[PDB]
Parts: sequence; structure tokens; C-alpha cells
Amino acid sequence: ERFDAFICYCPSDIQFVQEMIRQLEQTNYRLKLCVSDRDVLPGTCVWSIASELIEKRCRRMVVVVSDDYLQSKECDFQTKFALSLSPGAHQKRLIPIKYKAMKKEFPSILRFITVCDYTNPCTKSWFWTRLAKALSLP
Repeated sequence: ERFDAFICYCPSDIQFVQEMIRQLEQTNYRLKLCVSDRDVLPGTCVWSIASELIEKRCRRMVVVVSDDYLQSKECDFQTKFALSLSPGAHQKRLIPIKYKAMKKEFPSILRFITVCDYTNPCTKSWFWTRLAKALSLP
């Protein structure tokens, strides 16, 4: 089955992903998010379902960036694979998200891609609108 986006995230960010489900799948947006801890089946490889799903079965990939995310090798692999699919962010396939105040730097590999910043109080009002729309484009 195909998806609109593959949510890349660390375990400690699962809960924000749940909010994404509550804000993007369970609303009028009706987006089909691929949450690995929910839709990726067991028995799969953990690097090939970042190469079959992300590449062919998902149009975009929402990275849930955070301090915990930097420390989890799996999501780093999946993000670098994203950038392999579209180095330069030409096809607009990698949506970074900063939903929490970070004590570490933003990944130096995503400096030039526009991040959806929940933390910003004056911008959050458009977050779910910007994200949803972005994930709904062809």
C-alpha cells in the first residue's frame, strides 16, 4: 500500500507522532502517514523498508528532529537516505520538524531545508496547515 509520507522519528518522539496522527490522519486532511512502529510489519529488514517504503511507496518523509533523534542511528540512516533521494531538496521530499526546544544543534545535514517549527509561538498556528498541505502535494 502507498502512503503520503513516511514519518521518521526516534522512540522518544513517538508521542508527537501520535499527535501527528491526531492532527493529520484523524482530521479532514485524511493523510496516510506511515508510522514504522505501527505500519511497518515485523520480519522486515530495518534498512530495506527504508529503501522500499521511503523510496517507492511514500511521496515524502516527515523527520521528527530532536535531541533524542540525533542519538538514534536508524533515523539518521533514514534521513541521509531521504537526502540521497533528493539531494538539494529539489523534489521536496524531506520535511524536518522541530516540535521541542533543542539543547543540541539542528542536524548539520538539514540546514538548508525549511523546518516546520512547532516551538515558535508566533508560527505554530500555521504548523498543521503548512505540514498537511506539504504532505498533500503530488
